Amino acid sequence: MRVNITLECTSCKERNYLTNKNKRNNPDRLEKQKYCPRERKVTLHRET
Amino acid sequence: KKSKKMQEALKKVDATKAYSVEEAVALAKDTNIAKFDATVEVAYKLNVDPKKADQQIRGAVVLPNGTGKTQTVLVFAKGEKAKEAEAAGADFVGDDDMVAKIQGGWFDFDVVVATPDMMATVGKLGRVLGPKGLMPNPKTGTVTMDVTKAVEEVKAGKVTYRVDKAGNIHVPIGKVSFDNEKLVENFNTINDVLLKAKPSTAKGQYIKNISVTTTFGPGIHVDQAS
Amino acid sequence: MRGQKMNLTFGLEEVYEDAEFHLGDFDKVGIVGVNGAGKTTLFRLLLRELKLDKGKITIGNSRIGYLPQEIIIMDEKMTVLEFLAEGRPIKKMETELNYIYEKLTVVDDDKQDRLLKRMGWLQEQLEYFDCYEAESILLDLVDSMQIDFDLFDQPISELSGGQKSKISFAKVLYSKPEILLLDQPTNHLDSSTKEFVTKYLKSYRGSVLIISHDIDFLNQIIDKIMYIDKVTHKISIYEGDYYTYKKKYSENQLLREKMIIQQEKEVKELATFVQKAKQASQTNHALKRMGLERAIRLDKKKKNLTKRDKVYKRVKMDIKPNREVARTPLKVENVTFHYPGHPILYKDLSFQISGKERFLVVGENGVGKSTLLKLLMGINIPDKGKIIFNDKTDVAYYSQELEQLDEEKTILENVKSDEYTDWKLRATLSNFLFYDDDVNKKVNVLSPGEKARIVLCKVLLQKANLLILDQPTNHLDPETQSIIGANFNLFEGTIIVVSHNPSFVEQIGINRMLILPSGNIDNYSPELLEYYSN
RNA sequence: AUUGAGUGUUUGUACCACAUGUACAGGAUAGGUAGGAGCCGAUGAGACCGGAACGCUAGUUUCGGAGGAGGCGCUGGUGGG
Ligand SMILES: Nc1ncnc2c1ncn2[C@@H]1O[C@H](COP(=O)(O)OP(=O)(O)OP(=O)(O)O)[C@@H](O)[C@H]1O
Ligand SMILES: Nc1ncnc2c1ncn2[C@@H]1O[C@H](COP(=O)(O)OP(=O)(O)OP(=O)(O)O)[C@@H](O)[C@H]1O
Ligand SMILES: [Mg+2]
Ligand SMILES: [Mg+2]
Ligand SMILES: [Zn+2]
Repeated sequence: MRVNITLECTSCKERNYLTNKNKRNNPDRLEKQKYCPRERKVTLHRET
Repeated sequence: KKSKKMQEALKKVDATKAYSVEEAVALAKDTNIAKFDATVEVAYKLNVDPKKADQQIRGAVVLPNGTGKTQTVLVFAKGEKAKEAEAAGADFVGDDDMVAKIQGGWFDFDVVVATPDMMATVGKLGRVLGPKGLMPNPKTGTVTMDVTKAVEEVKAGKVTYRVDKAGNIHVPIGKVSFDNEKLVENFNTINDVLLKAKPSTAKGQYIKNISVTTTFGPGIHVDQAS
Repeated sequence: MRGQKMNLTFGLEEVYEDAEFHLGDFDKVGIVGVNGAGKTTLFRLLLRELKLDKGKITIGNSRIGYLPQEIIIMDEKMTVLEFLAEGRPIKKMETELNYIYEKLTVVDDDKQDRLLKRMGWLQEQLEYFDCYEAESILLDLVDSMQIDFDLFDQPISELSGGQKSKISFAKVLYSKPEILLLDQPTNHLDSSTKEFVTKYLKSYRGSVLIISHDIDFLNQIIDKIMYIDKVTHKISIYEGDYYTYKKKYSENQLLREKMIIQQEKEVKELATFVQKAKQASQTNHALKRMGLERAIRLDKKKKNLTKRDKVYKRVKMDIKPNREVARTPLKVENVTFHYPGHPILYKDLSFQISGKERFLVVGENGVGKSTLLKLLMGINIPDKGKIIFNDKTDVAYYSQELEQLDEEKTILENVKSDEYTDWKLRATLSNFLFYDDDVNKKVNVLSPGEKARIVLCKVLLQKANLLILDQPTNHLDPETQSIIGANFNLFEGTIIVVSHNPSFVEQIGINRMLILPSGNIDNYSPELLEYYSN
């Protein structure tokens, strides 16, 4: 079951990214280091 | 159910009538037929139930005319501050180590205070002062840097109050021998401090009942809007 | 207690989907559901430990007394008194309050305002939880369940499963709560102890939610029954007892089944006519016309046709021994054992099993039942005597506390054996209701009931001829218990079993019962009740 | 809504009477808080006898009989109280 997800910034809570994952292959929330345009810095981003 | 004196006193009280403060206090001067200078009590039935932490109510008020009975002040002081308590008129002032003498001695005294950091030492005796109600609580004003003010206020007749877990608060406002004018002034002061002490999370009508009573006489309902 | 639009999905397997429930105050709600249904998860939502992915879960401001399904032993050396005392926040606040006094001396005129407020609240909070409890707890043990004071100074980890359950239940009561959330409060209790719990819960004036797989226990207490559905991922709340819930539920599923039947007939009818028109000659214009018109109705029917929920599959157990039992599977002769520093549990214990025999080790809580079984396996070395297993006897052990699983590893990793290939392991786990990627889940996230199935699967995969089972039906849903008992009855091997569940022992059909602590090898009969009375 | 009287039964609510409060220790059945050194009694006290209720089985409470004057508390130790 491949699904669309949003990656929220764990610092400022801005929903910065649209991406997708297969829930069967990635049960847990996808976490990535992505640039936050608000904070203008790379921050941990987590699926919300 | 009651003796003739209480029955006779009952005939002078209407059960269903809410009296004004002026009438109730004057009537209390006739329902205090007990064979001594009885105290006058005021009981408010606040709607707050102290089971909730934010609903708890506790403190003290310096009654303007006092209760007419001396209070024995015990002061825990450090350095020259102890002599300040004696100058202020503390009944007896104890060092850090005098807690041992208080343990098993010097009982039958009214209040304790810390100035203010002495509580690090008073904590050892707290289990003795705690259940007896003598533990210095900052909320009641027994702990303060202004020990000079704390001592003299207590001699002026500061009376503590605390809502019981049932939802009642009782306070002695003065002796039955007091003039009604002085007695009324004390009663009004109690009313103001409680309203000021209303918890921010209270809902609905605050004072669900006010009753005046003597040490032996019946309770007399009074109007909080009067 | 109220929940709206509840949603919760751990990875790919979901628990609640648009679920709702409203519980009125002063309702003794009995929570029922198969293992994994999500009964424990509901409490975690109430305790705010978990957060719903979507929806709102509403809880009253009153203090909640929570009895966990698993005992929480923070450190192995914790004493029973320390464990119980942790129920009340008296100790925690004093440690904070003691530090506050230290800060007051260090800080003169900077933080006094903040410190004074914190000190005042702690004193007021401490008095609200009256510090006289030190004496009340000591006597709460006596009046509650006859908990001896010798246990009071003993490490909690060393207590028996039944004893631990008493302590945990007492701890909840010690906290003086306003709402009771009991998660299997009688998991290991014996018959006598269950009586006290039932009476207290009957008398308890406040709201009490009970998660239990004991139908008889619930029926005596429950006035409202909440069923957590495993297939619909929803919550339904009934008024009445367990039987009433079963009656109402069975009827509803019957009435739903009949609805789906009639909707299928109408779809088949249209389908049958559409096909008849489809295969008619192209020259029959009117029939071809009618065929297309009915094709439109057929499409609209197939799009409003309710799907029948897939009935939750029940466990299938086929336990068979590889080898054959002997006339003397196990020889115990003059075996004495005592835990260092405690009275001897039994002296010169000597028994002999016969083979393909149902051997019940009877007793009460904290009497040595689990110690005896641990003795046979080799966990405990006998202080005196000998224990001899015939070379023909293979032994499978089901421990009481589920101590045979690696919480860190997955389900498949736990069951990995040198004698079984991958597809063989998956097939059996599917028979135990672990389907597809449900076997890659860590054992640490499973419920106690689901873990019990993994332990049972390990026992089954051994294909041993002697089964040492210590309370097997514990943590299992009522349906799985009956399956367990029925299949064991047909087991062609020797069974040494311990069980406080009267129903389970009846299904197995015990032959000889061994009473404790008074060693009495006896033929099984309703005289078991006589021993229980005496 | 027009549409008004009742009775009875079952229920929700609020007063009003009554009664209930036994953890362990402890004079022994201290429910919470405050006041309290005084309180009650030929407006017939204690003790005694009998009926009744509760009951954790220890005792507690109440009614009546006879009798006629005395009792309880503070002080005292126990206890978180
Ligand atoms: N490791 C241990 N160390 C010290 N004492 C122990 C230990 N294990 C058990 N005991 C004591 O042995 C006694 C009985 O042992 P056991 O664990 O077999 O009880 P049980 O028969 O399983 O009772 P139940 O299962 O119903 O709770 C208990 O009182 C327990 O306190
Ligand atoms: N962190 C998690 N990750 C993956 N799955 C989880 C997680 N937590 C719970 N689950 C699953 O949630 C499901 C239901 O939750 P829960 O443990 O509350 O069931 P239960 O009804 O209480 O079990 P039982 O009645 O047997 O005690 C479990 O099957 C469990 O496998
Ligand atoms: Mg559970
Ligand atoms: Mg056991
Ligand atoms: Zn950010």
